[PDB]
Amino acid sequence: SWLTEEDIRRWESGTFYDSYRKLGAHPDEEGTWFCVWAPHADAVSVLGAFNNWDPEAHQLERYGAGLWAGYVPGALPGHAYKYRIRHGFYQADKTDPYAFAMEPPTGSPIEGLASIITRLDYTWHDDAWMQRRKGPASLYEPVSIYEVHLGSWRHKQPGVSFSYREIAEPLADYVQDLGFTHVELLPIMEHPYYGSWGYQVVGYYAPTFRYGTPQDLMYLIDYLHQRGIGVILDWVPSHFAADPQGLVYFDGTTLFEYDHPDWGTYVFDYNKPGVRNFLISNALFWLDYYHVDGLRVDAVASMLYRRENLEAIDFIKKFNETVYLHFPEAITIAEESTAWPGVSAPTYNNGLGFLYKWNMGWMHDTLDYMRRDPVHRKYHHDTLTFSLWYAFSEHYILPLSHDEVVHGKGSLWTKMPGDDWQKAANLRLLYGHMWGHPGKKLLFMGGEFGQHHEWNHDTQLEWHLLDQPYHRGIQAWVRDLNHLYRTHPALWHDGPEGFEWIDFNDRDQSVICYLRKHTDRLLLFVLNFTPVPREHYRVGVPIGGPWREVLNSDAVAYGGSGMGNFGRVEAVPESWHGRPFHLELTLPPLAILILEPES
Amino acid sequence: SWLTEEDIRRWESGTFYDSYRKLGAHPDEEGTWFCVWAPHADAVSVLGAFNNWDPEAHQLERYGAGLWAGYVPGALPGHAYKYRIRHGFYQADKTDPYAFAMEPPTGSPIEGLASIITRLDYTWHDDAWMQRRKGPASLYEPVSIYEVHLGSWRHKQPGVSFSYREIAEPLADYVQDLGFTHVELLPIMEHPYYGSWGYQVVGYYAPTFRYGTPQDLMYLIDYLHQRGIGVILDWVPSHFAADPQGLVYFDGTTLFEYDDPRMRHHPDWGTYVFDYNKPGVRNFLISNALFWLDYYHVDGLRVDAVASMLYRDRENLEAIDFIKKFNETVYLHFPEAITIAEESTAWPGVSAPTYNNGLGFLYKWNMGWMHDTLDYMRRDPVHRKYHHDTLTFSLWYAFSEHYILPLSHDEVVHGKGSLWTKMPGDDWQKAANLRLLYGHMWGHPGKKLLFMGGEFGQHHEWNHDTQLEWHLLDQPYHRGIQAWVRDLNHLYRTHPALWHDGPEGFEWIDFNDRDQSVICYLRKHTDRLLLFVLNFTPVPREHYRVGVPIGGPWREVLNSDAVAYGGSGMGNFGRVEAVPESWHGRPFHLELTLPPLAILILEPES
Repeated sequence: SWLTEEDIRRWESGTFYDSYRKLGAHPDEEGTWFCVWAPHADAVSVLGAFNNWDPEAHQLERYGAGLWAGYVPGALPGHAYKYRIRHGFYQADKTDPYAFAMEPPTGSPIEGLASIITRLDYTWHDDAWMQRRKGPASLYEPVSIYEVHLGSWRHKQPGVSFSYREIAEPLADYVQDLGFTHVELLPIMEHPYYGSWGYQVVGYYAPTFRYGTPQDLMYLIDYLHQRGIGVILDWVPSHFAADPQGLVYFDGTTLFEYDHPDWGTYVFDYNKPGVRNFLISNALFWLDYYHVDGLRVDAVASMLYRRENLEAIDFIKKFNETVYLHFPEAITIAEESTAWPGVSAPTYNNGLGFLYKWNMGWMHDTLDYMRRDPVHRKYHHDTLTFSLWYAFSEHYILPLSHDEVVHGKGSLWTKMPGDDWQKAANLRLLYGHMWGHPGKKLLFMGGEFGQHHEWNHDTQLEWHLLDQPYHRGIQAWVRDLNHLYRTHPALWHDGPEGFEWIDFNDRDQSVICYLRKHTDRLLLFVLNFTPVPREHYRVGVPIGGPWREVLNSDAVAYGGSGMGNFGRVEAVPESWHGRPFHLELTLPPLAILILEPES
Repeated sequence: SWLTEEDIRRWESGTFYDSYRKLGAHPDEEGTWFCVWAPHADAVSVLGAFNNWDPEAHQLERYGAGLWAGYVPGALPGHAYKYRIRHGFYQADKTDPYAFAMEPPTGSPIEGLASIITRLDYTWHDDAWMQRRKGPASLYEPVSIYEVHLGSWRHKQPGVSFSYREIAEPLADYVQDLGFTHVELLPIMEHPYYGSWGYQVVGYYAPTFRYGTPQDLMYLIDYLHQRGIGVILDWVPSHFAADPQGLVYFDGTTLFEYDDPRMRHHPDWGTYVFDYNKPGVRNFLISNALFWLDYYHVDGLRVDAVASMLYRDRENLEAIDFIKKFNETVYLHFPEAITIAEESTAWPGVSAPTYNNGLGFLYKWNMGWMHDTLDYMRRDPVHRKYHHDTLTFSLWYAFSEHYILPLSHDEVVHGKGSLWTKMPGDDWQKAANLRLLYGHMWGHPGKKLLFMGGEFGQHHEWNHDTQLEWHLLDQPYHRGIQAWVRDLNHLYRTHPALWHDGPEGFEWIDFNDRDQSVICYLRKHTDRLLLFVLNFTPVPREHYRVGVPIGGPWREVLNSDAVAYGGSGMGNFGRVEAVPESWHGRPFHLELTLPPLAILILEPES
């Protein structure tokens, strides 16, 4: 009896969310237990070195709910194995969907990827971090996400990436100095084509071999946690990879497939309980076995539609419901490119049950506005100001992801208009406004230097640009912005109550003044979107008295001209912007001023 | 650095007797170390699934002494591997000489054999046995060897032998029931040809796959020890198998074989013989001896065809010195192991210590006794008169060496006929004679060896492709013989008069009743004495008087003619009182009745 009768009963229910405990390959010192789901199979057999790859040596026995199981003495960790499933006249060799590790036998993932028997034994030293993780409580705490593709981040030599362990100290070193709150990792699950960035997934339960063993990854997360950094894993429940030995036609017929235009026939059949187990158990698998703090679901709209797909909608709702039940302090983030309501809302209120939504609306408006020249920004003022009508519809994360710096879209730097100074000024201004705008922050690697080139995964980021002034200044600006974020709670509350307008109708001079509030604390943000310094510019404020200049984008330390109020600004009790007191300031070129009352 | 610089120097001296610690394949926690001896190779490469069999993927590095070593990440236990050795213009694939396990990808050993990485972790439960193994002192203890071919003993299904594990409990129960002290196993080292019985060896460090894994063999050896059985392994340092991927011309040259062409051809072994001149060959062999006693706890090693080593036709000093240092290192590192030799010449001091100019074996097969005894009883009782001197003169040679009286598989093959077949008359008399032969062999000085199947007197010559005729245990004549051997071994195990095979342990009572073909002798240790009276004729003898040293009541401890063994039931019946009359130059005498073709063993009464 390998499988409990409760397990088979739970499998038929679609309630087996620990299903990884029994499905796949589970090592024992004498031999490995094998468990695979193949309901439309006449037979299933394990092939490996442990039986001369002979199909009649070890035929699993069929249990309930199309669950096949068998024991193989001498099947050992690190050995490659394979399932042979027979559908009537035809038989085929398949990979394990629940494989915990895979490696290419030829040496090339594109030729062969092979399931390898693995033990996940690892002793964690991240005790302290997880007793204090937040997440749902992070709605009122600073969340600043550094989005990363591990292979592309840094190289030991050209074309050779860092191991999971080797990356740990450099990424943890870099992320801490930057002040970032989390790292979001582009999908780590095993994928054949490196150029996929990981979104075509074959081994949902296996971290990719390219960076090391599964424990190597657990150590990385363990390490980062000790350093106080969170780990978000991009996850792909929307579609699986088109690999013939993969999930496609597993038992000889449709199984994980429907019995989408983006990926037709690679869409998961959320109707089947067996599919639902596989997907949700895997979500928990990462939160359980790898202590992951958050999971990000991409192209959620592709699941919602085909007009709405209710199979998927109930699945998403149950996914979010299940995660927070087993891990009350996890975080789930969604990217949904339609105006689907209540993504970030709880299922009990007819929401999808996510904690966070990428504000892709904001990103489009923001980028479109700053692609424009300051001379012309006059005519597009509403694109800038109107982001706040939709800024509280969900619990949002402001997003500047890899998808924006690929396929000829241009690096964030490349997008900004004018000569190099204005390009650097524009990006420092952009981030300043993004850090001020309500919502958490996500920046994809290389945006912190404002690197010239589009993200090229086949190479390492242009760190050499960190030697030159303009790019080193932007890195300093992001670090300093991140310091302001964590220090001041006025930015922690992305609620409507947190934000108040100071002035939004200066279209001619292309300026924005706004307030970000929590209780006592106020933070005043004044933005000049034209390369013209503004003098005697008055900005209304609630409080009188001494005001300080907390940050100036135009500081020479950032590559700025250096026009500034430099603190020591005294409010004048003359009504401005419908406010009791006013500040008389100097607005630097293409810059953001951040000011708070002196205390 | 895989090899210590001490490691290189010891290999160069031919004094590296732990060489298995470093040569061969040694799994690591993330990969495998490989080390091969190929002095005249220009390049050596490891091939396996762990590198997609690419010869340039993992090219071993040359260390000193012609040893090559290298590490391969991802090479794991259970992987099959291969050495690609390049001899100048030519390249060839070879198996690992130090392979600790071999398996055929084909599934036929002859068609192919492959080196598979193995880890030898095994947890032993034989503490009590090995702390009490008496080894050299066994000369003063009862040693009864049951010689066994594992594949031939019993078949779990027709044409299918028992695994190492499966054989353990059935065999141990059998050997315990019959009272043998040790089992000698025909060579278990990996061999291509099953019909070779194991004497053509390819994998000296690997137990044959036919019955299971190395640990499978370890369970059996462990098991037998827990049951109180000793395990002697047959070992073949005389020659290696004539197998092309094996040790023949390993590095592209003569390597394990003699470099000299004239030396290379030897008449018994043809081209393949071990060059005992080479220190590397000396390492490989002596390390292998210790390897078996070390990792497999074997109690003894028996070397065959020692004459083929000693002579070339004459003396091979290479072989003689190798033989001597083989024995010296064995007893130095494992003082309680046992080494046995069979030599078809009358070479002196086989059983003698090297420091006395002996070869250093503990035991020698008394093949003189075997031929002599077999020659005599092969003949008809009417004629045994004329060959009485063949029987009695056997003891002129019984104390020349420490001897093991051996009847072997080699005797029951090749048209020589079963021991049963060898004996004269109809089945009753044949069974009687076989009881006599075992009767005298247990009486004759020396340890005892009987090959499997002889204990019931099976008809057909031993056929390796089949299992023994156990069905004859249903018929009475053969079930009686098996009972007789059991009783003989019980007498041997319990009576110390039979333990001391020196001339002091034997006294002649009378040998000149040549006419009636009767012999009486004494097996005595200290006060204890056992009287053996043997009638080699089917007529029983009445009122036959036998001299005795001590006078008093004597009891009959064993009667071959007892009905339980398949006999007449004729006997003294015990309560034999020595008659204070002189006979055979002795103070007292026993008046006995001698059953047909029978052996009597008698003890004074206490």
